[PDB]
Amino acid sequence: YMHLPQTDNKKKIIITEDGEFKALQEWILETDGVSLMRVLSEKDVDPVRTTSNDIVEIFTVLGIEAVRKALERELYHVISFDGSYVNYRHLALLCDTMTCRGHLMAITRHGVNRQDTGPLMKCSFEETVDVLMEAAAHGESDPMK
Amino acid sequence: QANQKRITTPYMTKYERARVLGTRALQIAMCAPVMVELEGETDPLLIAMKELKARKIPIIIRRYLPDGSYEDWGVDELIISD
Amino acid sequence: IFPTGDSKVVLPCNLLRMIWNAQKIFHINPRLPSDLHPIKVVEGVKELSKKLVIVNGDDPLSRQAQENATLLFNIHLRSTLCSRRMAEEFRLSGEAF
Amino acid sequence: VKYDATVRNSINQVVQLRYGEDGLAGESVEFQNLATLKPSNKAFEKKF
Amino acid sequence: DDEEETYRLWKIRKTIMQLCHDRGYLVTQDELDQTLEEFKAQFGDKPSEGRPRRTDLTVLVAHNDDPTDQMFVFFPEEPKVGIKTIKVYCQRMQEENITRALIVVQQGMTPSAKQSLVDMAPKYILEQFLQQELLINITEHELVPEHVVMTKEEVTELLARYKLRENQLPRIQAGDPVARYFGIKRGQVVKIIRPSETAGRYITYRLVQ
Repeated sequence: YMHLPQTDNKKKIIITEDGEFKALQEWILETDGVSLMRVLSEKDVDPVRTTSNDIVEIFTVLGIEAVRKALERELYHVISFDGSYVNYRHLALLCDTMTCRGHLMAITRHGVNRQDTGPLMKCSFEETVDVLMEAAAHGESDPMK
Repeated sequence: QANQKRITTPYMTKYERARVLGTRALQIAMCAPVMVELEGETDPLLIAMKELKARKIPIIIRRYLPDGSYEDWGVDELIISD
Repeated sequence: IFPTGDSKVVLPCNLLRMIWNAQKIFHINPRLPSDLHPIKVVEGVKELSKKLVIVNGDDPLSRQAQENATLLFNIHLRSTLCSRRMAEEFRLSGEAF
Repeated sequence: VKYDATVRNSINQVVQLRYGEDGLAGESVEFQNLATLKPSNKAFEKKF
Repeated sequence: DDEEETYRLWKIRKTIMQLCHDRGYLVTQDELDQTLEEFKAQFGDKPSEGRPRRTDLTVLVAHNDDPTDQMFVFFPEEPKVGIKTIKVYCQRMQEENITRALIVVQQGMTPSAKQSLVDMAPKYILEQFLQQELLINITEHELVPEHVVMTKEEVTELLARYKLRENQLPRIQAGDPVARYFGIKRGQVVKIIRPSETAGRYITYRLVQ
């Protein structure tokens, strides 16, 4: 799709020779689907400000820190769309703690239970019998912290 | 540790405030000595507040750093947030 | 750090309200000249910034961490407490400062 | 938050060096205006 | 065609010099800043049987601290790089008594060639980069913050300061594109300087695993 943005978030903003910010309208392209890597590789495509909505694609292309920043931005966008505001501390904590382990932590049984955290707190949240079976089979010890 | 090298926030915070007030109130409620003169007060909590304002708590707070080493603080060196 | 000209940012202390409270607590008259040496303000804000510590320490790494943590508050503080701004807009006195 | 003011997980994994990158709790923060980013170079020099 | 191949090679070379400079190497400023016309005039014009042959584009550069590492990037010509190519590359890798070298694959590399690279590099460290990987410098992207590799003594100083352990620090995957771009072995720590709208700047530490 082709459309000049009106909200200042997607509008070109630069420092003028006088130092004042000037709201400059520039063409932008929004595409259904994601081919982020080839899109960046393409000619006449800004490699700096281009981004995406998919998380696994941007993870595989840029890196875990890019996942942090992009996911924080996107969560801020979705929460703030309806006008309700939340402090940056909580979003930062959630995005860090998903990205603290070096891979995309999904907040599900498939992500939470695969940590070094103790079996007891694992069993409180889903898979509640398989966790104890695994711990007993492996003789895992819970630090109780 | 010794007197020197004592690194930690010297602001006795709200959590230890609540804990110290509660424990001192319980102690006085069990017929324990009072640290400051009192003029017709009977509620343990109110006298606990007044004697904390007098800054004469007979309790030292032991603080657990994440590494494992403790760090002891007396109340009277700590300055109240209020 | 801040593209898009988003000047709205969250900081601990509302400096403008604090200055206004000082003004209307010490009855400072904005019309008359004040007695506030700008260097007094300079070392005042510097000493204050020294006494605000998030990363307590003295080694270079801890010092850099403290500077990074307190950069936004320190920069906003210096902006609001500038010598010319205090001289003209606020017109506080020494005890007020 | 442990008493090193470092946010940590259950098993002592540093999640954030300081809470919210600044160590400031959320109950005592306010909205403010920097009043230095927006003004132009000429206005900045005039006003500071 | 020839023009698009020239553009791709120019971008790949510019990104390779950027990678070398970020890693820290004797990369001249002029070499870092090469225009398309400069590339045409310097390493020949049209590719596809012209002066560019995908063999003369190899780059030799020494390290800043000690001019003996001599990192040396390759440029295979085949669409797929098959074991005999790695063998001759290893012969040249040993002959010029260097230690570090890179490979820029065009399309892909075989499972057996990956196996040879990983197992046969305790002494001759080698890295993989697909051709499309080098058409953009990931560091210049807005989202990716600045990365800095920390030396071992600095890491020890950090651990002493915060009284942590290596395991306790945040972890970053060894296969992350940024880590591959910086070419950092497991066990190292990378300092991260990102902007924050609540503190002005945040120092974060990732320990590769």
